[PDB]
Amino acid sequence: DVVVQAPTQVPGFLGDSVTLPCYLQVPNMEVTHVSQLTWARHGESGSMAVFHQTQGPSYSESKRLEFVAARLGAELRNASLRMFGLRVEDEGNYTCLFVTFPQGSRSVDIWLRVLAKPQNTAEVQKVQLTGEPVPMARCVSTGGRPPAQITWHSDLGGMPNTSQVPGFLSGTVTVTSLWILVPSSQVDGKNVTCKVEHESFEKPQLLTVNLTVYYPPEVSISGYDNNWYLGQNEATLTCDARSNPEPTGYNWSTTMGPLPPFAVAQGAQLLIRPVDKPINTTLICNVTNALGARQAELTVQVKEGP
Ligand SMILES: *[C@@H]1O[C@H](CO[C@@H]2O[C@@H](C)[C@@H](O)[C@@H](O)[C@@H]2O)[C@@H](O[C@@H]2O[C@H](CO)[C@@H](O[C@@H]3O[C@H](CO)[C@@H](O)[C@H](O[C@H]4O[C@H](CO)[C@@H](O)[C@H](O)[C@@H]4O)[C@@H]3O)[C@H](O)[C@H]2NC(C)=O)[C@H](O)[C@H]1NC(C)=O
Ligand SMILES: *[C@@H]1O[C@H](CO[C@@H]2O[C@@H](C)[C@@H](O)[C@@H](O)[C@@H]2O)[C@@H](O[C@@H]2O[C@H](CO)[C@@H](O[C@@H]3O[C@H](CO)[C@@H](O)[C@H](O)[C@@H]3O)[C@H](O)[C@H]2NC(C)=O)[C@H](O)[C@H]1NC(C)=O
Ligand SMILES: *[C@@H]1O[C@H](CO)[C@@H](O[C@@H]2O[C@H](CO)[C@@H](O[C@@H]3O[C@H](CO)[C@@H](O)[C@H](O)[C@@H]3O)[C@H](O)[C@H]2NC(C)=O)[C@H](O)[C@H]1NC(C)=O
Ligand SMILES: *[C@@H]1O[C@H](CO)[C@@H](O[C@@H]2O[C@H](CO)[C@@H](O[C@@H]3O[C@H](CO)[C@@H](O)[C@H](O)[C@@H]3O)[C@H](O)[C@H]2NC(C)=O)[C@H](O)[C@H]1NC(C)=O
Ligand SMILES: *[C@@H]1O[C@H](CO)[C@@H](O[C@@H]2O[C@H](CO)[C@@H](O)[C@H](O)[C@H]2NC(C)=O)[C@H](O)[C@H]1NC(C)=O
Ligand SMILES: *[C@@H]1O[C@H](CO)[C@@H](O[C@@H]2O[C@H](CO)[C@@H](O)[C@H](O)[C@H]2NC(C)=O)[C@H](O)[C@H]1NC(C)=O
Ligand SMILES: *[C@@H]1O[C@H](CO)[C@@H](O)[C@H](O)[C@H]1NC(C)=O
Repeated sequence: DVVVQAPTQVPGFLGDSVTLPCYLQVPNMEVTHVSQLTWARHGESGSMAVFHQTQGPSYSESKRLEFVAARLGAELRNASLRMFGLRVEDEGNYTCLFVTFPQGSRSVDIWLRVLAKPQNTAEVQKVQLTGEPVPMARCVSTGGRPPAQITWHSDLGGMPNTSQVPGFLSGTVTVTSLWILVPSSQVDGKNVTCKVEHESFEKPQLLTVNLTVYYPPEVSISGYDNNWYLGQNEATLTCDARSNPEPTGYNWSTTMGPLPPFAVAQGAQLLIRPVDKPINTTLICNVTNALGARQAELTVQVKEGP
């Protein structure tokens, strides 16, 4: 049997042109004569484009529709129809029928999904250390049709607030989602990914932001295993501090005021010389960064033992 052959859905680009494919499978066993072929919009009191074996083409508005393959004189099989300058009002279900003989007339329906491919951004909104959940990263898919779907993925999930204004071309929408979280030191420099999903992309398109949080120094001192003894070799402690932006000043002092002679400060580190006689000092690393100045404590002992 003679059967008509066409996609169930066709995208579909605003302001572009598409080809609607429509083709007649005709098992080489049996013969048929196809007289004409008619594209019609859905229930429009009649046809939108019609081609004929001998009489040729005829269009509703000639300037915007064109039969791609159908050629005069030839045996008609390929109803494929190209229409230019898609607008929103061009979306709809279109029928394509062939007028054969002696089979009759076989037709199929094509959904013409017209859509617009948005493109998208993400920035990081730099945040201070407010108590409140604030926008820390923004994502924005401008000019979507249908609107894009914006989801966030990351190791530290927050609270996404999404919204959308009409887009540029009629029928488009630009979605602006922002990723709201209660800011905190340990998220600075961490990764948050915006996923913009849309039925026009090759694949969900992934946009990734480098979070930024400014904060005062968080300070601690490493370098001490409790077994420091008299006459050991120069052991040196680091004043680890993680701040944003990077710390500007390091200052070494003791709980007693001035550093003991044996402990010579070297920038962000304290060199601990050999000791002649046992000492205690609790040490203070006062770290100044662009935002404030914090400090950390450490009691350290040197004995004889073994
Ligand atoms: C192009 O053609 C498709 C194909 O389906 C068919 O052609 C249509 C024009 C129409 O004549 C259909 O009846 C016909 O089978 C169209 O897409 C279909 O549209 C129908 C009706 O609008 C949709 O029906 C809905 O189906 C949903 C699940 O698939 C269901 O959840 C919906 O339920 C809700 O609405 C119904 C009333 O419709 C209501 O009773 C319920 O209580 C509930 O609210 C609804 O039944 C189908 O989804 C679509 N079918 C397919 C296969 O996708 C399409 O609309 C048309 N193109 C354009 C641009 O309009
Ligand atoms: C370095 O400092 C230690 C003591 O370290 C301790 O912790 C500090 C943060 C301070 O709070 C110190 O006061 C505290 O002791 C010096 O050795 C310590 O000396 C004191 C006596 O002056 C010892 O007191 C004893 O307390 C224990 C119970 O906790 C009793 O059993 C004893 O009878 C005695 O009363 C203290 O134990 C002792 N610490 C140790 C580990 O033995 C140390 O002298 C000083 N460095 C030097 C050599 O000058
Ligand atoms: C029925 O006819 C239509 C129109 O002639 C056919 O559609 C298009 O035909 C062209 C040329 O054969 C295909 O393109 C060729 O492919 C590359 C890309 O793949 C393209 O860049 C060049 O134009 C190249 O010559 C094109 O893929 C095809 N378009 C579609 C939507 O299929 C159609 O193939 C015919 N249908 C059947 C069932 O025979
Ligand atoms: C997010 O972006 C920030 C930058 O805007 C990244 O910070 C950078 O982190 C790297 C190490 O992860 C630092 O690089 C190291 O720099 C030293 C020199 O100081 C060099 O010797 C090493 O070879 C290495 O390159 C880099 O300094 C730092 N950038 C700045 C401007 O301070 C951060 O890593 C990113 N985080 C994520 C999760 O993507
Ligand atoms: C998502 O965020 C928007 C924008 O910040 C919120 O819209 C606010 O809604 C509150 C409560 O209804 C109003 O008092 C404000 O005036 C709105 N702010 C702005 C800037 O328009 C909205 O509350 C959030 N939506 C959801 C579902 O959580
Ligand atoms: C954080 O995100 C950055 C991008 O901002 C990721 O960097 C990409 O890393 C891969 C290899 O892992 C490279 O192939 C790409 O070229 C990088 N992108 C850019 C723009 O340079 C990074 O992998 C992420 N890291 C974490 C821990 O999330
Ligand atoms: C830490 O250093 C800064 C920079 O000079 C100083 O002004 C501040 O008062 C210091 N704070 C303490 C507790 O030492």
